Amino acid sequence: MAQDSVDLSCDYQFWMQKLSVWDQASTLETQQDTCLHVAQFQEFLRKMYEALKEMDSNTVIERFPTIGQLLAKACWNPFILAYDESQKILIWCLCCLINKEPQNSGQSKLNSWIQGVLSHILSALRFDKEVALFTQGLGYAPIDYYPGLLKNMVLSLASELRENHLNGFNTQRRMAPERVASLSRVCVPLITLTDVDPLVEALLICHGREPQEILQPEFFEAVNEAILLKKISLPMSAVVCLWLRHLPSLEKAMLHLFEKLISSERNCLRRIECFIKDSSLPQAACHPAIFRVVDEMFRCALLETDGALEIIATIQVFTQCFVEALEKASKQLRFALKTYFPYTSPSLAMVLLQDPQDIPRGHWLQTLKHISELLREAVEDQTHGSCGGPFESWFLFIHFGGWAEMVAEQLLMSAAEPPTALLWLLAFYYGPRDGRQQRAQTMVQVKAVLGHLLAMSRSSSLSAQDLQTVAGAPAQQLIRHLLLNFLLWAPGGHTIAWDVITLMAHTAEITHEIIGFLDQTLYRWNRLGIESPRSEKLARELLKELRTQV
Amino acid sequence: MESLLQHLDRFSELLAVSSTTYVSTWDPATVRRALQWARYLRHIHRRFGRHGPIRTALERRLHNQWRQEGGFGRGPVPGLANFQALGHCDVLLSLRLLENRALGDAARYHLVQQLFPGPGVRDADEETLQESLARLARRRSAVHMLRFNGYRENPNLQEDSLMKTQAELLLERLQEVGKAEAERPARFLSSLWERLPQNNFLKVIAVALLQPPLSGEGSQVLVHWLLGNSEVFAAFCRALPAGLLTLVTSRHPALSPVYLGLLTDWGQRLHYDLQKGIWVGTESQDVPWEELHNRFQSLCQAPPPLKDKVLTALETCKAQDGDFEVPGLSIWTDLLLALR
Amino acid sequence: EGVEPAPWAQLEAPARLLLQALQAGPEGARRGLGVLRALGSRGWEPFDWGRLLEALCREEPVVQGPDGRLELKPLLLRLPRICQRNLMSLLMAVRPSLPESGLLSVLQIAQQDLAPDPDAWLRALGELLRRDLGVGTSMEGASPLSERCQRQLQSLCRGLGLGGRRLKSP
Amino acid sequence: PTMLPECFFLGADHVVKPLGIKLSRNIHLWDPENSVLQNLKDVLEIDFPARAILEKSDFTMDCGICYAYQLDGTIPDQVCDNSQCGQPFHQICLYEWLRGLLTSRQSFNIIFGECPYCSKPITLKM
Ligand SMILES: [Zn+2]
Ligand SMILES: [Zn+2]
Repeated sequence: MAQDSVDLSCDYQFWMQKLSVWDQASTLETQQDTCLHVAQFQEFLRKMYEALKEMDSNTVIERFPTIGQLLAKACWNPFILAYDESQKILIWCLCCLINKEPQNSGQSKLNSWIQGVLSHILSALRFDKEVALFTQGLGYAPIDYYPGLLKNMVLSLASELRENHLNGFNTQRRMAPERVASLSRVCVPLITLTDVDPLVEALLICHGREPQEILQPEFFEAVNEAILLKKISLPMSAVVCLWLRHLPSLEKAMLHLFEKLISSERNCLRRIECFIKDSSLPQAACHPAIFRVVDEMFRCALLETDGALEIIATIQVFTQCFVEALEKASKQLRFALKTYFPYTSPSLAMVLLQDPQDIPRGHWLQTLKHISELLREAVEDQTHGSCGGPFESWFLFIHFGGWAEMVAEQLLMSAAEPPTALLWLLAFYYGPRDGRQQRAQTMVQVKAVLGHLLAMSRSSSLSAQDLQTVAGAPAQQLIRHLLLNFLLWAPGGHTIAWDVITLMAHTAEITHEIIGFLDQTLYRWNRLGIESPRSEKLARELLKELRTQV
Repeated sequence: MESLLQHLDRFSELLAVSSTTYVSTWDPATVRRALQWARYLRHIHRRFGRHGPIRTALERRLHNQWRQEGGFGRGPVPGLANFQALGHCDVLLSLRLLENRALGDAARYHLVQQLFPGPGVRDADEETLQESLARLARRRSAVHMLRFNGYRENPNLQEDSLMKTQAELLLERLQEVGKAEAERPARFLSSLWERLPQNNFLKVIAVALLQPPLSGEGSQVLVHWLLGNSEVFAAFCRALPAGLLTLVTSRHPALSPVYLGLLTDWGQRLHYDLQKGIWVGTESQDVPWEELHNRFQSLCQAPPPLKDKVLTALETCKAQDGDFEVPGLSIWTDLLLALR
Repeated sequence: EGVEPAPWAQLEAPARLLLQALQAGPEGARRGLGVLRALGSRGWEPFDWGRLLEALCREEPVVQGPDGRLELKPLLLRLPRICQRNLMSLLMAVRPSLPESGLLSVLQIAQQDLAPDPDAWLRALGELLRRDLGVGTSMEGASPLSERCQRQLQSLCRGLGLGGRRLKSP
Repeated sequence: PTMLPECFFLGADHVVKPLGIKLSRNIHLWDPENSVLQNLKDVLEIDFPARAILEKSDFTMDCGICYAYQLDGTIPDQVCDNSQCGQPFHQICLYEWLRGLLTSRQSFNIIFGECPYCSKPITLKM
């Protein structure tokens, strides 16, 4: 509550000096620059509409000088008039500048000119003469055939493009590259007007035989934006071609995942899974190129955070959609996993692909004990003819959710004489790049903590300070997460979980971290169908109440 | 059911007088009454619009109203064109009342605020009048922009958008009058032919004979119309390009022997000069050797059920005019030769 | 007036058939694999790929840019841009069984040094093919992605409380 | 080599499902001190056929463009008039293919031009 006039009064002169440049957008440059600035033009028009709406017309002369010329320039420009609600807003602006009882000559002239310009948007025959004459002859209003006219205009151009497409290197009429670029420029502003969407999908499939791209990326980015905000729903073949010809669109869309796990829906993995399955990523990641690009952005995020549980979770989900999409659309002719997963043994992947839905609850300890063996072979015996290093075999181990998480929950079940292999496995997960020295230290710390915890479980339901003792470094997240597993698993929990939660919630980061832990765990159980309903309800309750505290 | 008659005819009166320049007395009351009547009609379109005798009864009322008016004498009024124009009758009225210059000031203010309430009702399940006008304006721009950026006049008129479209407009309007059976379609088409631009019209009919059937009654009416009027068919066959009329023939064997008749008689009214080794006509309006060659050219590069026909019509006109085996002599010898 | 021959006109039948195939939208890639199994089947079992990877560098002139500019283009930037991306995807998958000498002639082109409007993908598949050979770690920050990507992504994961793992080894 | 490969099965969804389950259950009993066959036989708990048919083993009876049986109802129908190719195709795939070639010419409902695999005259009647 300060400026009100000033920023808009500056941007006014900017836009009026810009509209005069464009001037009915009959040329290439006027169109491309209109295509860009239109949206900010729309927001300008929102602020402008608020200002003109709250106040009244013919009375005030605030920006009334050349508002008329702005709205003329606007409306006779059709790329303006085509955008979401810019028309609707221009209508509203004009309805603000109308007068009920015009008093001086000027007000009546104004209002007539206002009806004129509305009639020019809506109901003007700026179209081929013979069709006007013929229709007027048949006694039709534009209103009652425009739709079918448009529909026929589109199906024509879409057909044309499909024959351009099929006549690849044939002595026959080659649709003019200029004209294809022309159409593409016109797809942008009315992408969310349903009577083009066949045209679009024809443009994206029908690439043709050029070394050069023909389409201008303002096309690709208009389309990308509209896919992600769900204003378009093409078929999936459309959007694999989109990705596979404009890299910054496929960046722009895997980054629009990242906003979803960061801001909106932190640890609502149902919501994240549903966004990934509705986005077409899985099916488009069946093409090995797009898999490799996507997992590069995943790798860049694994490093910015040093192994953030929230990105680990999104990988686990995404990979599960991808793996189900591979299986599905890979009968004949599929690319071999050293193609998607090139920087590891294909051996290791082929183990880690086998899901725990298809193995019994009892034989999972065996599976993990096999994984520990082959990972230790790859990491400790880091010789020629292998993975490049330990980090790579870890970034693989992430891409399987299930296996990395289940280790703690299986250690508690075998806490009496813990297997050394599991201690290796878990230590590796919470810490790569340590030296054998540091892994053995971590393992024996966890072994002592297993002793204390098994004593505490075989005892009655005890305090929270006894756990705070062992809680009191490089191995903290390991112990925290293992401890929470203990709370949820043992029936000695459901009583003293809150009692440890309150203390362990030093910061908000710990709170969010454990919440992510618990969401991952619920998603994991409800998938794998393994449950004690106590633990399920307890996790839900705790998660519900702690998401309010933050 | 009979309740709807007095409602719809009254609204049809108001719609026709929407365009008319008497507007001094009209007010918010007239406007609000109009739009709520139109909502009632649009609501019926939704409720009991399909599979009803009331449906067919309203179309009887429409067509008999649209034929007592005709498009002749008192007003060439478009009118609401069909039962689907029920679904956007409000829109017609509203668009036309903007176009009405005589619209009084305060009525226009109440009007425009009743049509364009604002984003105060942004949340609506029902496609309201503001959103309806939206989609229109968008499409209108949409069609300008495509026409002027990537539209091309297809050679093969049958596959042009506009010819295809205008054809299918005509065929809706013919099917209505066919079922109505009040006047013969012959009368309608003859009057069309006289009233509007002929060059456009012919091309369209042409394109209409080729669209596959949609509900071939349409094509079966127009062929009988054309055989009924030879004189228009003389300008039809003269005005178009060759391939169009050729695929016309392989579709309708009923036009073949008359069309070959037309040129057969156009061939015979030339004369060959020895100075320029070329057939030519006497008058300015006599078809060239090249346009005639063209048309028979196309008819030969066609299906077998026309090839034999054209071949034998030329052989029988060769024998008739001396069975010479040299040029200078028979237009028809010239052709047969020119083909190899 | 506007007849053009296909730029693989003058090639050995099987590679002609491979490259004809990869033309075919995003199912180009698999088609390609299918193509090779259905050439292992036929009389000339071996694919002398370095016949093709020579062929992929071999230049000819084109005249584009202003109405007057002679340029020399290799094959790789001449045949259809969808064949480019589908090719490199097929090479990833077949990397082991290629001679390195010919293969690095491709990547030289691919890296797309000192060109305006480069093939975003091809550049990227350079980087992705070099990481898979093990000669072009390159000692840059040389990742497939844009600076814009990598920047925005560091800028957003900055809004997440970093994990206690140790993955960087200073 | 002797170590575990990336592997998977083609055939009947009802026949293959049990083998996949059994494989996922015995896959920890892979051993790189045996042979590949001596691991596969006792992991999948089976013996193999040593050429159950050596003559009519399989001829790939797929499109040879798209390499699918069942493209939208359509079957591998259109073939080569050649003893050395014989390769089936689809109506759709072969039309899209031949339209594109410079060697192709189209009569009324006929397309003449070269079989993709062997470059011999092949005819397509739509
Ligand atoms: Zn096929
Ligand atoms: Zn063949």
